[PDB]
Amino acid sequence: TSIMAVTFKDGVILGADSRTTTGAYIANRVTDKLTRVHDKIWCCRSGSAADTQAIADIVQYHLELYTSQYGTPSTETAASVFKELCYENKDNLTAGIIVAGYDDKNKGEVYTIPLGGSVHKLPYAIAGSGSTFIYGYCDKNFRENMSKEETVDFIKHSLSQAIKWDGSSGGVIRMVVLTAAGVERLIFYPDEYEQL
Amino acid sequence: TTIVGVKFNNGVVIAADTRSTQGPIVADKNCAKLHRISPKIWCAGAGTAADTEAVTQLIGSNIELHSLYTSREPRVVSALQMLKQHLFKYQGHIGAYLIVAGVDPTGSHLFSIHADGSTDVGYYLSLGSGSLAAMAVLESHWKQDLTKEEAIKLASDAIQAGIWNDLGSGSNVDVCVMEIGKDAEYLRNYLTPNVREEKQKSYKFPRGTTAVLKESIVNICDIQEE
Amino acid sequence: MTDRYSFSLTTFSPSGKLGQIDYALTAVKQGVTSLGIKATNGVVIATEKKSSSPLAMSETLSKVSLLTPDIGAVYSGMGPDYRVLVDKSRKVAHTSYKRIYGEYPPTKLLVSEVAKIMQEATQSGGVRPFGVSLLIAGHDEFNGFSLYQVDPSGSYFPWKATAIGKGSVAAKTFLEKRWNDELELEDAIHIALLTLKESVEGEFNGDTIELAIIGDENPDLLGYTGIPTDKGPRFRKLTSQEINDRLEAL
Amino acid sequence: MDIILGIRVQDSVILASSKAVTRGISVLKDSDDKTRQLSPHTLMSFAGEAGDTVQFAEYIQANIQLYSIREDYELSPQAVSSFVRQELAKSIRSRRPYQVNVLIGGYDKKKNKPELYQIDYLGTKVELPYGAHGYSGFYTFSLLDHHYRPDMTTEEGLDLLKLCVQELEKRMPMDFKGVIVKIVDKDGIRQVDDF
Amino acid sequence: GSRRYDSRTTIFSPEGRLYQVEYALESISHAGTAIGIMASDGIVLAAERKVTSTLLEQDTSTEKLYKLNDKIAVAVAGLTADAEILINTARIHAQNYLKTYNEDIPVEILVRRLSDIKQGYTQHGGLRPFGVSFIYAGYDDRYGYQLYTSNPSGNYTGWKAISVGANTSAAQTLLQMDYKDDMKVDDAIELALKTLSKTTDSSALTYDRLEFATIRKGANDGEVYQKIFKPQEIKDILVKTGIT
Amino acid sequence: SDPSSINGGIVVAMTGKDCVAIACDLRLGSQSLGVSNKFEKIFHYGHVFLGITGLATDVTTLNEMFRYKTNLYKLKEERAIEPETFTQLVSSSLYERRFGPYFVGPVVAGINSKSGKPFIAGFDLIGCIDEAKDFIVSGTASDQLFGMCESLYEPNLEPEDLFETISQALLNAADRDALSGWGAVVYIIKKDEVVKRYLKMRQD
Amino acid sequence: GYDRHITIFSPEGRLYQVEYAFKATNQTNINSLAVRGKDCTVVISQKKVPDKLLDPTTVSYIFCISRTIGMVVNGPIPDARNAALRAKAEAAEFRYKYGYDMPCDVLAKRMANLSQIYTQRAYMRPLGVILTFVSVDEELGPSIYKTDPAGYYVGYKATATGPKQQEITTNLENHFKKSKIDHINEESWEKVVEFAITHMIDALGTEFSKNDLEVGVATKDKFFTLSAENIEERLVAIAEQ
Amino acid sequence: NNYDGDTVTFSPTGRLFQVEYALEAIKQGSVTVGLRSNTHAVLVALKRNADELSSYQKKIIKCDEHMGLSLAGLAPDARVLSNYLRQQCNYSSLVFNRKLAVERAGHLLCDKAQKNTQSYGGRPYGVGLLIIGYDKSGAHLLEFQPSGNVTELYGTAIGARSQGAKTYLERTLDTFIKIDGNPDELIKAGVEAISQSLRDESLTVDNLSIAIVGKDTPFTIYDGEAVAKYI
Amino acid sequence: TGYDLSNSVFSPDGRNFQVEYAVKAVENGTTSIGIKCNDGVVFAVEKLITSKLLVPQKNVKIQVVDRHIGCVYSGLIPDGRHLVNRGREEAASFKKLYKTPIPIPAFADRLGQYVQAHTLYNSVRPFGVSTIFGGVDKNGAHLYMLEPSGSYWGYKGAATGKGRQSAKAELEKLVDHHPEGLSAREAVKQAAKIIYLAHEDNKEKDFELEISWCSLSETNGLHKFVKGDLLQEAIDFAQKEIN
Ligand SMILES: [Cl-]
Ligand SMILES: [Mg+2]
Ligand SMILES: [Mg+2]
Ligand SMILES: [Mg+2]
Ligand SMILES: [Mg+2]
Ligand SMILES: [Mg+2]
Repeated sequence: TSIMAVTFKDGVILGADSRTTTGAYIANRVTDKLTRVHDKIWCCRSGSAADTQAIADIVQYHLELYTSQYGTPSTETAASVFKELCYENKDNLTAGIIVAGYDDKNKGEVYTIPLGGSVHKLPYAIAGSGSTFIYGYCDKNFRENMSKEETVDFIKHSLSQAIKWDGSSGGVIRMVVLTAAGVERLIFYPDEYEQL
Repeated sequence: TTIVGVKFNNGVVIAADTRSTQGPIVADKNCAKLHRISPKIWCAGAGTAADTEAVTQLIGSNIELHSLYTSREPRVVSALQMLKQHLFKYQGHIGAYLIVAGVDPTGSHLFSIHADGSTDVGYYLSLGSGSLAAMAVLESHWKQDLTKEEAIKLASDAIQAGIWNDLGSGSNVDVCVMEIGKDAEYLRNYLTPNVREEKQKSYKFPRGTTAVLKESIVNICDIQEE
Repeated sequence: MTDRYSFSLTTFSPSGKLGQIDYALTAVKQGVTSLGIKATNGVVIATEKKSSSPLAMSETLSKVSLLTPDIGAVYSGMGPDYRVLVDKSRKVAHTSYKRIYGEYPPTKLLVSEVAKIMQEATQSGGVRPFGVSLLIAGHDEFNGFSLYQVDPSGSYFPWKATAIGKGSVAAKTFLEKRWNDELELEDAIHIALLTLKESVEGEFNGDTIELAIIGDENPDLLGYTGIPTDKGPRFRKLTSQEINDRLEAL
Repeated sequence: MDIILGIRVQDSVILASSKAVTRGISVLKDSDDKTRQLSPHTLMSFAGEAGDTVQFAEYIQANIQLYSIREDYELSPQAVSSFVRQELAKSIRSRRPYQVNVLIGGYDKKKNKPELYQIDYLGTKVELPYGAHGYSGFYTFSLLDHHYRPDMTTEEGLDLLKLCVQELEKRMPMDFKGVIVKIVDKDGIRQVDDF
Repeated sequence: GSRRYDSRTTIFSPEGRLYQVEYALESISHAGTAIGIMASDGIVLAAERKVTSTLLEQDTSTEKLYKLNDKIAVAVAGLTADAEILINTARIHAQNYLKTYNEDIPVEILVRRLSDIKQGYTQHGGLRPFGVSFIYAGYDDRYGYQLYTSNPSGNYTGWKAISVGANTSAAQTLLQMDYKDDMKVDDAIELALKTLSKTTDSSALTYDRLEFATIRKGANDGEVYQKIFKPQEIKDILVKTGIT
Repeated sequence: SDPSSINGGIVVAMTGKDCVAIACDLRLGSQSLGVSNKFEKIFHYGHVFLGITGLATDVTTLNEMFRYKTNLYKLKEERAIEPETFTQLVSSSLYERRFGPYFVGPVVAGINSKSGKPFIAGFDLIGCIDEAKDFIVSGTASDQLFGMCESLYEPNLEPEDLFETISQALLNAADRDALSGWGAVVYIIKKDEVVKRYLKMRQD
Repeated sequence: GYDRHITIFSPEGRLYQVEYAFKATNQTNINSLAVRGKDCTVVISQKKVPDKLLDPTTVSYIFCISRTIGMVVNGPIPDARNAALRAKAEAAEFRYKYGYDMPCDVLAKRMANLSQIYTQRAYMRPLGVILTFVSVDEELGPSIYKTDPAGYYVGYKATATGPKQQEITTNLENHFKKSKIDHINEESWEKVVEFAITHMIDALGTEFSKNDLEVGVATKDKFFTLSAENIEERLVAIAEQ
Repeated sequence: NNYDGDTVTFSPTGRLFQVEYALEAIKQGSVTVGLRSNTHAVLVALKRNADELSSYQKKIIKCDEHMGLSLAGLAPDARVLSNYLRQQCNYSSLVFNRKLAVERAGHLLCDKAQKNTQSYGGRPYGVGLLIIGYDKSGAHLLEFQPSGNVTELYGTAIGARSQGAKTYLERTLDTFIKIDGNPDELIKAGVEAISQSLRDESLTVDNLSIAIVGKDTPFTIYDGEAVAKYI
Repeated sequence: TGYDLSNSVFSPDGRNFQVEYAVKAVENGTTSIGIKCNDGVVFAVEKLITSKLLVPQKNVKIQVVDRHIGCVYSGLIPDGRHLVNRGREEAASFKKLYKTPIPIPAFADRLGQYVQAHTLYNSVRPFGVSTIFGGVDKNGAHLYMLEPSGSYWGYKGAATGKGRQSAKAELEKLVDHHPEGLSAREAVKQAAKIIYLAHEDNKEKDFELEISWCSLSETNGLHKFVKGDLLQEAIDFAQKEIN
């Protein structure tokens, strides 16, 4: 798995590959790893697919019930709910989740919740087995307040390299853009990103 | 076991082989792996056969009660949600790997679900020991906008690949077609490409061949009057 | 909090009467008339859809309910009590039978389970009895067609034909004159409609009358083909049009 | 403990049980009675893990005595053996199972028949003309298979039992310090004090 | 709080009587009469259904006589729904005993168990008692044919002949008059039906108002047979005994 | 150590023309030690027959459990349980112990009293139903039984021909298994008569 | 006479505590109305802010239960909010368990079942509220389902609740007797709201300012309440013809 | 009247009669006085005997080295509440290495008493308590009522005829608050205060009970000949 | 009759008399008020000096919940403390799960549902307090008042206790004369005046004034007690207005 979320001038974009493996067998080559827990709060999942799906479903439920009572939750609140589940059940979970969301007050925000269930607010985050190979590239190429097109290129190039080196990553590069304008889904095929 | 699911124009088709095994021994040569969750929601199971049957009947039972409670026809996403939350709770100990397909007022659906509770969406799926043989066929011949006839053909061909190439699979192909605005048609033994040839010899014994010590009538009737 | 009513609310009076059961039966008496008639090849259950307001959509209120594919129920008395009993009856048919034997319960045993639930509301702590009498019609392989009445006490009786609620006394007399052991289902439906007309004041048509039958298997209502032994539900609710057709031959 | 034998003859059941109690290195006792009278005409011998044997036997004894008082009636050997089997079958799936094997020798006063039941710690019950637990059967069953007759007298049963014990004393590596022998018949239970 | 509405179902009166038990017995005195008669070669159970209708499906109807197992049956007087709760519990007790000892439950042990359950509702729990009186007809190989009765107090007693329900005073006097120890089942059948015929509050005793059962060793050889009489069979025995 | 092969034993069932047959060996052992030659593994509840192989304590427990349940069934239903219904009851009962199972291999045989149709079914220890048209096998010599049945069996055998087929299937399978044998019983079941036959076989 | 204090039967087979809970329903002296359009379901309710010290924005008897379901309540606000919180919890749980949004009629049935329990169990009192649930259901379309303290519920073409429900009900009845259809034949929800307000004005015989009303609108995939300025625009359109 | 059957019932005027009846038990109790300066806090209690053969019922209970109380009313209820205070003082020391503030102790006693006034089955406590203590903010005196009301005071009195002592303390307020660094004079003021509540009987050697806590003074109770000095 | 003997019983009117009797206990309590200002809220309460022996400024009545919410109540003081203890548990669990401090409307419903729950059963007694509370959250200032029935609304100004009618009239003048709004420092002064004016209903004994406030500019949105010079300034302003 190769996943990342990057804040930019107009908000935040989540990116992911689409490969799900059972050992060396690709059980699903068109997986959607970008998961909606609220209208403009999404997450990238890594680790046990069962665990991260279970967690995400519970979070989506919590934020739906939150919204009915208190109105739209902040991205921080969503990250807190994710963290509560991941931290308190750390012995029985294998989940690495990146939470990304857009407020109008706070704009684009990214929170990463690694294995232990700690929370880390970052300008951008990378996770999954493929992320190891792009720490160097991402650190050298990330800038704050990039444009939408620059951020799409940054994620596309980054995940391209992650896919290139990581056997557990591959397929299509999916992206979800979170801004004031709304929610936009993007997809990029191998013939596009492999020639980068 | 080889099970597949294939989406088409106006619905979805699932298929399965009919061999159930205990290690290297074939327990049943004509096993029924296509299970009904509700009239138009069917699924096929691989893994622990009792678990696939039990989890299907439990969710099927609760789906029926839910349908009666809500005065609505059951949805595939409900069966999926109930199945995955049940399986997740049991942390993989219930060894049910299912391909869940069906039609409902929302449309036609195809999902896979693993014993750990993880689910997936697709236009074509395969599960079981013969899934790699089946997926090879599906990856070679699947296209968008398949007709009903093309999907049945593709699904059964994928099962055949499992039958012939996977030792865990064999015997016959069962199919179930779920089309929007129609009754689901269950096609038991859709293909029968493994009929045993006539034996060289009849092994019917002469009467009185077996040595007998005692004979007696067994009273299966209840205590009698008078 | 905690339910601190752990004592019976139904008790024996000096005369031996169980007051709350008697009063539940009084509530049933005030209820709209419902009836059941058993034929040789089917059972019919019927009632009036007493609409509380003309702005109300009375089709959304089901007085006749499917319990199993071969068992249906109707009531007289308190509607809400009936609705929850139908929920419990549907569930108990699965939990205490179908999940054990892989088949739906026979009519008499489902009736027995419903009766047990109603009996317990008559003895358990901090509850009142159910204010309904039920008429449960059904079919099963070994008992054939049957019709049962279940009262607030939990007592149940099998009937050839009967009526409960408002005009039950007059209706039962009407049924006694008309019933014989050679009735076909269509004859029973005809008698049901005749009997029900006497207790209905206002409009008498397919929109104001609710009627269902337990009869032949309906393979068209099964929802799937391919299993020969599965032939479809015997319970079928008659449409507004189907009722009106038989009201011309009335 | 170690060797427990049983033989059902014409009119009685005979139970033979070793006297040794060994705690690892030392033989702590050489006169231990590995049996409990459950009712006037029902005797149970036992062997298995230390502590659990006596605890189980006395627990069964207490229960049968309770039944006897409540109903003013002695349960048949068959009924007692079924009760015992269920307790062991229940026990085997417990948190800590009773590691106890038993022989139940009883005289049925209704049928006027001796009855011997063999039940292991799993709750495996069999009615036998003769039985044993542990390795005792391995040494003795070939002798019992040869000499046993259903019409044997009590004295002939004891003689066949002596031959079994002699073979045990010859070929068994452990010194089980002889056996206590008890006879169950229509008159009740008695101990053969010279064996 | 809740105390205000508590009837206190399990208290003594100043005279040392249990209010609810006494009132439950009053309820049972209005139930249809049930009679049990024990003979040397079997037991008879006869019981009157309460004012019935012509539209009642009699052949599938059961309100009085119930099977507990193959050897033991009961006649019910009181609330039928209450009785079915206890009957199912008794059926389970019998099976529990059979599983445990691999022998059919002795009649008295079953009777004592049900009676103890009734007793519990009079001493603890604050619930109303079961408004039921049972006549137990049964056979075991210890005491042979046995008749018992139990009532809401949980007290039980053994009988040669006994009635419960309505008009027990009149019924018991009639039974006491004509019962003899060397009596046979066919004679007991006649006594039971004659007694009901005289004590009934109905105008006449007919087949559609009766439930009937016999427990006989009239089962081929060393075994016992229960016979729950069919409507036609009750009609025949009424003609045979000369009541209709 | 393996609970399903401590005591040993086998059961086989077959369908014929308007008849079914169910048969079992009589051995109970403690691994190598033969303990009993009268341990019958076939039981019946009304007209429905149940064979059970595996751990002997569970064999006895399940028989007592199904006698318990079919007795209550009969009291409430006012009729004897049918093979199809009983099969579901066995499956339900086994699966309720999914994570602490009875170590058994049950086999149901019988004729539906209303349809007259012959019925057989097999189960794994946790309730999965094998409803074969031809034959069902179970026990420590199930491989041997599969081999015998697959070659010896032909459909629509008359009761007295089916007896020879099932007897020879059992006997020769048992003689290739150390933990099976020590006698054998065969039930021939017709709609309203059942014949029980004890077979003569080698006692080693 | 303790049969009047708890939910047990009176000698007439009546439940007085249920009947008295119906009377508590009108304690707020507020009337509500619900009607269905082609694509929408509109609910309007009187808004009375009798104290000048109150923050009028917090005075409401319309609740957003889920994204799709709205609920107006007739009865005291404590019981109203009790029911609101429960309905929200039930709707959220439903979606989690069954993987789709809880239908309006199913929620109504669920809340009706809960109410039924209070009429049968002695330790729980009935809630003194009538709950009108509205949505545009994905299967049934525009939906009005109303629940009461007896545990009764039913679907409506249109409905009214409050002290003057009869006047509004008859007014609505007369309109649907003319049109002979089960809904307001109008494309936009704005005009369905205008219809609802107009017919409440006619039935009650009172004029309304923007602060005298409260409006909830259900469309496909969302329920929302109108602001005072949205209502003002509605009132202006009504006056201009 | 119709509203005094239990603690869960308000009267039509909004009163809780069971609580008021519990308050009445305190008025029947023997008089006890509390007063403090800026360095010390003192309890004085008139102990009551059953007869001339009996002992005099103890009135003062130590809760910690820095805190304790005197009681008036049902003595077993005081034992329950003082035990609770001991535990709470102890919890504070063990978990937080912190001496429990007297004001916080009052809040805990209030909340414990309150739960017995709003629930069915229970009853209010039938005792009044005067809690003295020396913590990080100096000397403190609290008055506890079983209604739940806890009040911080310079001085007070509860029990029968407590009004006489309370008026005296209200007069002497400006004098006794200034008695700093002189334990004996503060006790004298308390003994003189409690004397305004005596009738027919006077303070004897087994009648009088005195407690003191202060800056460098652990909570200590004086009985017997230890109080003869003050008689 | 007998409908008023048990909580949660509906009278034939549809009334819960036990709740109405709880209101009588509230009306018997001292006067407490709340004033919503431009960027916050001000709470004030009348503390009756029963005796000279009461230590001044020690028996604090106003309570903080979390760090941003103030609570004051009239009636049975212990009941109010019990409610605040629950509120503190509610606020803690909210912040634990959602990270952000509990919003004031959210907090209002938590108290509301809890108080309403004590009108559902006869095994509990209704709260004998009306609670005025509020503070600053992400959407600004909020003032609430909560009754024994569980009923609560948002307020511009709120008053309860024995002198509530007097106080309300004073609050209504402020609302009319300041449509643009009141400053936090003005509100503190006005709160002092209103309590002094409302003390006419309790004129027998003298009293002690206690004021607190949460203001975005003056206290950084945290609840603080008005102490020392600012309190004295408010007391002086109040004393000047009554003369
Ligand atoms: Cl529900
Ligand atoms: Mg896991
Ligand atoms: Mg790759
Ligand atoms: Mg062999
Ligand atoms: Mg051998
Ligand atoms: Mg209630």
